[PDB]
Amino acid sequence: AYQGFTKLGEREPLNDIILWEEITPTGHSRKEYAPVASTEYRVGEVLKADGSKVAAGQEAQADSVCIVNFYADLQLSYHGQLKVVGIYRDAELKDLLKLESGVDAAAVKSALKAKGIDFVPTGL
Amino acid sequence: LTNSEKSRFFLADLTGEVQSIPNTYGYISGLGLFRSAPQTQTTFLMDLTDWDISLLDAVDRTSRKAETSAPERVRQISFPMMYFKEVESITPDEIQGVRQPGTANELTTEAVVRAKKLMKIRTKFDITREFLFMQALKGKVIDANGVLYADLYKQFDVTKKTIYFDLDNPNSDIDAHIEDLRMHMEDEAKTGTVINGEEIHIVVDRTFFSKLIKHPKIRDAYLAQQTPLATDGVQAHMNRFYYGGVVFVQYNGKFKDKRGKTHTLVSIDGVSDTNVGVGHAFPNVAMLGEANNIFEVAYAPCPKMGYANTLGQELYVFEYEKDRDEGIDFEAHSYMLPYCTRPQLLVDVRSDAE
Amino acid sequence: PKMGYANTLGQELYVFEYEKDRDEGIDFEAHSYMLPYCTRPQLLVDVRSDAE
Repeated sequence: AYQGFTKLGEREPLNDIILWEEITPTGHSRKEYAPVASTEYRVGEVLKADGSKVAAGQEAQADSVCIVNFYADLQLSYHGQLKVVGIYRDAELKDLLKLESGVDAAAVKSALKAKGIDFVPTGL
Repeated sequence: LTNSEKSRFFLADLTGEVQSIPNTYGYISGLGLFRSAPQTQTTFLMDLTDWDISLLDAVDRTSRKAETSAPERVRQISFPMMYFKEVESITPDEIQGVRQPGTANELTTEAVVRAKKLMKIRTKFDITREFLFMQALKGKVIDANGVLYADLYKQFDVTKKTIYFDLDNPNSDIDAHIEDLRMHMEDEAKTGTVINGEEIHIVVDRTFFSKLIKHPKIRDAYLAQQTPLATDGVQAHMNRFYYGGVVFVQYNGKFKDKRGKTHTLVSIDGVSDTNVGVGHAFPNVAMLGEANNIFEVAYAPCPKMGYANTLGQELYVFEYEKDRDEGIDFEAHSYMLPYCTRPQLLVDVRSDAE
Repeated sequence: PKMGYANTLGQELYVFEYEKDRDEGIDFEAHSYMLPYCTRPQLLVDVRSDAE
């Protein structure tokens, strides 16, 4: 449509998944990842130890839940931080996870529970 | 009046404590050329406008004329920031039974400990601020850990200029290098008119100054001003040299880090040779007052409740009480990034030759 | 089951305000302990449109 319609875009998810975490003077249950080149991060995605998304099968070495919106094209993040931050130690988060196609949700949930993260059932 | 050295029954008097606070260099911070520009966001944008003027040719009165000049170009850029956080705590074990040094029998109170810790924290933040200011004078603002935050030259599309003095050559034209530097600063800043209220101030280390002052073409002028009639936080009466409308302030400031690696303030990245001198030249626009938009530092709010979307301050000291009266927890935050709006005026001078 | 409220008359809904330490935000909780019942369930008759 010449201009029948223009879609300006959509707003990225906000960092509201965190419900309870061990609040300490330093960063407890919060780890910094060096962003993987040409990789875009969002809130709720599950990360590996190296800093990449867990993929079908790779679901037992799940390491953290990303809580930032990183843009791979500008290499800065939502808040202008040049790092990727995710909750890895004991904490409580909503059930809003971005799992890459094929990922078993139960396996990553069990891995994060073993590492100390508990997921509160979230309504729709 | 306290207990003697070898006897508990005889008395001796205590006269004070001698403090050994380390060197806190504050030359650039003391200059006041970095205006503070706090805002309410984690990222700020700036608009760049460019002008161009040409001489207009004569025309006839009895015909017409012409002169449409051309328009300006407007483009804008973004900017990240640096976050610094310091953690400290106070416990009764640091108060119970401990006497204040320099006092015979006065115990230490919580106020004294808090004041000491706050003074140490503010000193650490001032040291970091001075380091970042000197980094910004280099045109690349790099954190002490080595992570780059803002490359001014790439963002402003300006090529960094370096001047090789070649001070080891007995017949090196020092005047030529000084004039080349001065013309580069004059041609590159396009502040129109307002510029260098004062001189082109060159901040050099000991090696560059020592090699410069002994040059045969310069020694006569240097010895001319070794006369009493002709402002650091540590090194009072710093070495200074005036030649060709240019000042050669010597600044031997340095700081350590967590890893124990000395961070010399005046250094070029990659020149590890001790036989070559390093200097940085910048225009002293500190007297411009509110019109000094060339050098600025921005502050942003801390990520705590009640401070979001608020103007940032330079330090954010927070006091928290531990559970069951176990002690007091402290937190000092600073979300700042210094930058230069005209990086073409930042030029490095080397004592070697290209 | 919060304190203060032991052995008291129940309410429709409880809303509680809790502050995270170190100014990390605010917590909210909502509780309700209820059960609807009918003492004569025989009087609740179902109705269908098809044939038995």
